[PDB]
Amino acid sequence: SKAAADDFKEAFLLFDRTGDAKITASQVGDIARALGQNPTNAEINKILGNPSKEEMNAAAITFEEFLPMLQAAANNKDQGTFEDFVEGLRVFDKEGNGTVMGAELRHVLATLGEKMTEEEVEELMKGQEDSNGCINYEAFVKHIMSV
Amino acid sequence: KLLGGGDVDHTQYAFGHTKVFFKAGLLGLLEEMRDDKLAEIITATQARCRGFLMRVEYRAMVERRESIFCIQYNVRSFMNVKHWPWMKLFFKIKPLLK
Amino acid sequence: FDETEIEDFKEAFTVIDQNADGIIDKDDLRETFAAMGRLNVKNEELDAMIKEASGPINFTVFLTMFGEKLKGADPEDVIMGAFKVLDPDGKGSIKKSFLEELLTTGGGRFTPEEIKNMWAAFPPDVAGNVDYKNICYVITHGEDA
Amino acid sequence: DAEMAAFGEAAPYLRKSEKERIEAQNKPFDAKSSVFVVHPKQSFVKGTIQSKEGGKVTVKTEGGETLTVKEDQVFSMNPPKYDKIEDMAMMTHLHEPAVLYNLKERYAAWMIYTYSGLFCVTVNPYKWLPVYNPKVVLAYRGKKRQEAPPHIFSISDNAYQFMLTDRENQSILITGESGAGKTVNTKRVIQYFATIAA
Repeated sequence: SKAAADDFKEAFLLFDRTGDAKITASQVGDIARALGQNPTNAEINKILGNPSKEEMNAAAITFEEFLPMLQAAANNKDQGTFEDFVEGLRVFDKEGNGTVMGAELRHVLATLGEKMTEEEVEELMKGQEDSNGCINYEAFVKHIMSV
Repeated sequence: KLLGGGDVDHTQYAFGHTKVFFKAGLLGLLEEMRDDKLAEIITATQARCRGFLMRVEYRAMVERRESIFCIQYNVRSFMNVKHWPWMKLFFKIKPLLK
Repeated sequence: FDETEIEDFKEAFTVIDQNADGIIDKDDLRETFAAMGRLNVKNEELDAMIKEASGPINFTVFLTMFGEKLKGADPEDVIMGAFKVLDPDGKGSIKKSFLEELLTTGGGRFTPEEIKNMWAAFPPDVAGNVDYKNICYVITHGEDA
Repeated sequence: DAEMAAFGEAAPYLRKSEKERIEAQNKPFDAKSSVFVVHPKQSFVKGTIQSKEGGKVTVKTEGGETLTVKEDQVFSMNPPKYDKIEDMAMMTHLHEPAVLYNLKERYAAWMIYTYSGLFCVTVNPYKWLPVYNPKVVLAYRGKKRQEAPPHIFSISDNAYQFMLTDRENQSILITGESGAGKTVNTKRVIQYFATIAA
């Protein structure tokens, strides 16, 4: 709205590697996340196809399409409730203390639903899981929602 | 051990000596609804992660910024120099020094 | 330029300036080469070294000429710093294909053709990216050790 | 394969080669179309669903026949993963046909012992088999029924086991029609006891 945030246009100049002021359709998922929006990858996929937009063939962009797609994704930020994120992992391990065994969270984050690479899974556990093999998800989900 | 993972109803099944037992078709129905409900819950929780994941990549890319250059230029020198009389000289000579 | 590297160039300037007056002339170049074993050093080689300067080779003219040729010169401790960050678990020499991919995909200075020239006198291990350390030696002091 | 040695010679009548299996479980399957169906002459034969009359069904046959039968004259067919299942009760398709069919298939392959829950189904070979083989007897000795293929000595040994393990008495109930050949089993069970604990 501007509140006209012109820093979204300045961040589009940091993600366009050619400097022509266009951003390919394959970068739009990760740049919506870097502007403070977490649409799921199936949602980013649907919307695209919904608009008869094929992410399979070469794509370019213009700021005039990327701005309204970020504004259509911005209504879905009401789905980011931290009660359900901590209660999900609280149902994932027994006893009254928030600890996932290391390999349980790593294999679930790579193979269940939207596949996260094991390189990204190791980069998200690095520091929050110590050598006991127990990830405290009270501080883990706190630090994941700090970015 | 496998069933350890998944955002699945750990109820709906039951194990025994030769096999597991599984519901469908109601409990089957339940789960399904549930399934969608995690994509939500999940799909949204994935994103941030994804987001966040790359957000750390930028902090690294950036750090790296110069250490590369340093490495970059630094090599180039050598490729040029190593063939220079004066530099070979310095080289054989560099040792006699203290 | 760190100060010990500038003191190394001051010691090399004193070993080539055998008249000890502070200016390396063509006679100093020829008598330093003859004391290293070069009995056949041509006058055209001495004239090509003097043709790289606009004036007499005093200590600051020798430092500015070496500065302008070594604008990416890196000491061995900072090259081993960067190679310890590339091998952050320590000890192991890093893979050949990992250094080829990371040189190219990060920077234009790491483009391939240049990577074939890196493997070409920096031998296999060095080229490959497995050993480590011998390349830091030959980047600070050239030729085979 | 590796396991089977004890039997070795009997093996083929107890279990199938590890690829015979593999070649059977890992094969093409079309669930939505493949089915079992009612049949006026033969009880239940298999077929492929052709069309759908809204509550009638037309199916091709395995022999080549086309019948339009009710919706509930039609029964699903287990994925190939359940070919000659040791325990039909592990099937995900608890029908009438699937049971008939499982027994039948592992018989045409000369396997007379197939379990159906707790039961130990036994089919009259009508010929001779290395099953009562003096090697087998040992083989089945000290083995839970999950450590070995469907067989009577399984039942018979487990009883024994269980007997000493739980400190409870046991029983074996053999039953079938006049020609099913129970005496034979009964006797055979008996020898078993006598041997393994005399």
